[PDB]
Amino acid sequence: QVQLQESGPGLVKPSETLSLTCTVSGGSVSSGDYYWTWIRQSPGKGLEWIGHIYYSGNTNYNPSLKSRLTISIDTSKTQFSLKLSSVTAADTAIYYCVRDRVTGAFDIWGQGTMVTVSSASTKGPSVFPRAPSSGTAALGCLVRDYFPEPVTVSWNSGALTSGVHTFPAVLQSSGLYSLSSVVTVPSSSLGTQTYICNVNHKPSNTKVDKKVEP
Amino acid sequence: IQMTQSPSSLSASVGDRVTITCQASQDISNYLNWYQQKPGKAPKLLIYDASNLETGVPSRFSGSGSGTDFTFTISSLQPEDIATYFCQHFDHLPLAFGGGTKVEIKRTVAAPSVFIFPPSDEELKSGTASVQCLLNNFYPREAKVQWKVDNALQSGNSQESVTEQDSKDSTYSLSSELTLSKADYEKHKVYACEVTHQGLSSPVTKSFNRGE
Ligand SMILES: [Cl-]
Ligand SMILES: [Cl-]
Ligand SMILES: [Cl-]
Repeated sequence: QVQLQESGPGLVKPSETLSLTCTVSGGSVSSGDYYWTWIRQSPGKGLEWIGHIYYSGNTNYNPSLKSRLTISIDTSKTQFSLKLSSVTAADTAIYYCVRDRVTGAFDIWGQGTMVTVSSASTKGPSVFPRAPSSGTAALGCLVRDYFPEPVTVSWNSGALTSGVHTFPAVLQSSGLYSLSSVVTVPSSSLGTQTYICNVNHKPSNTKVDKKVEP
Repeated sequence: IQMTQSPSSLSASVGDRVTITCQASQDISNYLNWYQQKPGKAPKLLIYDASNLETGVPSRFSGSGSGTDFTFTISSLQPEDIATYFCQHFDHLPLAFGGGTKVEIKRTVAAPSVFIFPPSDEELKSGTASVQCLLNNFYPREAKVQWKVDNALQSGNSQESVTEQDSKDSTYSLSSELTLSKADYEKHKVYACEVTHQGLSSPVTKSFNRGE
């Protein structure tokens, strides 16, 4: 199976130019059966089709964005790109690169990248442990004062998934986000099992492994 | 082409037949696709050409319709089927999606497990204090969390965050955080979290004295 992955800045300033690149791996991009597509999603616009490009370089854009839209393709690097100039706060959304059959179906999606339009600068989070209080014991991690979204959290490098709850980020009065992740474990394993939460904030390239101790 | 989905949301029990609809503002023949999106994930194609099941998709999903009115059906709702479902036309450019129908699950009432977390030493050392009240694996989603600081009712200094519905046991979890400055946090002793929920015959309070 073919995999699509977006890459580019998660934070871009107003008036500036949003640039995204999709790397197609596992399959060639010079196919006559697919349109290489960009799709964005925000609470205010829902799922919105931006445009696509055919491997011969011919494009089709959404009339709503047509003025500021540029989609290119590089078959030698198996990549296609999105350029959106003169960005507005209305352009803050999740951006997906999609493979679209010429018959008409979005059958492969990238995981999507979050792009926030802001004048502020990136800020990496501080990570604080929520130590168990002491049946089953609950512990957690506090990931606070970061910008922009998002932050991902895993436990023990992804080997601990049962009982994990990672909550949606909350906007604080300071204008920064804070996020909490928790996990319920047996109180018996507290002595023998070490619990690490792995915090990743890609916009600031921040990685933190915070050990949670009793 | 304006795409209208109905209903906006619904709650159905496990094993129920679920049918949602999508109306196009003009005839789009069978140029209609259905997508399933779970929270935090990209949409996934399930039905293409109005009625063709995508490879690998379980057989309980189906679609039908032509012209303007289209339907999408789950013959037997499974716990992992909770998502927002979208229709998408490809009659002509620009391609457009419907608003989406959120499919939620009704299950039996389940009481939350309540935990309270005092702020760590290193969080206080940064000048801030966040007391967390955790509600684990409850149903329904509705729950009231009230903070008491020396038995004084707080208002305006707490934030809540609720997970999406779990894809296995169909429950929710909730985090309520009381945020104060280190100085204001040191002015009081007892911090309490009171939880009211349908699964609790009486409100549950978890508390601690500052320092424990
Ligand atoms: Cl840190
Ligand atoms: Cl996460
Ligand atoms: Cl005191």
